[PDB]
Amino acid sequence: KRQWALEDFEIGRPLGKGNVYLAREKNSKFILALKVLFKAQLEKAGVEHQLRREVEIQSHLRHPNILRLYGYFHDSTRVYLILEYAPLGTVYRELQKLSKFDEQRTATYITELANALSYCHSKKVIHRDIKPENLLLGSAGELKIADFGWSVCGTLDYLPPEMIEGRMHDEKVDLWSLGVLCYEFLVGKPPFEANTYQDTYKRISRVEFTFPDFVTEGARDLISRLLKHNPSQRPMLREVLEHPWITANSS
Ligand SMILES: N#Cc1cccc(Cn2cc(NC(=O)c3n[nH]c4cc(-c5cn[nH]c5)ccc34)cn2)c1
Repeated sequence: KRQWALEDFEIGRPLGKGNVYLAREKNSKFILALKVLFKAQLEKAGVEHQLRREVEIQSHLRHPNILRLYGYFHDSTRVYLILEYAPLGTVYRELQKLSKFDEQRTATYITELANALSYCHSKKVIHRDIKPENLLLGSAGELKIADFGWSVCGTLDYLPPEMIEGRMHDEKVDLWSLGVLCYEFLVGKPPFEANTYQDTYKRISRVEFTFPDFVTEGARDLISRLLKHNPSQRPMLREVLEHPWITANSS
């Protein structure tokens, strides 16, 4: 499995913050991403078990639309995660430049994500934290799931009424997330977005959303199908991949 230390990698530009830095393995010249987690931070938050879960889950996941976790290592105060480098950055950054995506680009990201989520659910692994900042873009502009920190409570967006209400939940949480993600992709903002945490809770709880005029009948239908209060009423990933709007606009 290879034994690693800090003295094996040349650190560079910070790629993101939660931090993750650009790194080069000195011997192989291998470009990767180093997520640097402080032990004292994980101690004062009691999330050490949650990190182990993420490490165990992502290291055994193998799919072209899932970012690879090559390995881990720790020192006296820090914990390091050797992650795959996504050359084209986050989906969040992309959406900020473009404002919103077209039906073609949206349906392709949805397909790529639904496929990756189906691979995850077949292994009984539920993502729970699907959002643009946790999604990356590979060398070919393919969508890739990066963060797996909540795999098996800041912004409520993307979380279904089950999780926010503390009730038990299925793989269906990721289907709701898919619906939130499809809307955000086409509109430019998530469907339950509010100024306060308290208002976002109400928007989610009572499923309040309205489509702007430009959102098409086909896109409206899939989003409506995915944003159901009852998780049993949510369509399966196979139903989404074979949805008319998806197949008509997907690559
Ligand atoms: N300035 C600038 C700029 C503008 C455009 C493109 C790029 C290239 N770019 C590549 C990345 N890649 C990553 O950020 C990245 N690559 N691999 C990652 C893994 C995680 C990660 C954190 N937890 N789990 C995974 C998080 C982030 C990453 C970001 N920008 C940089």
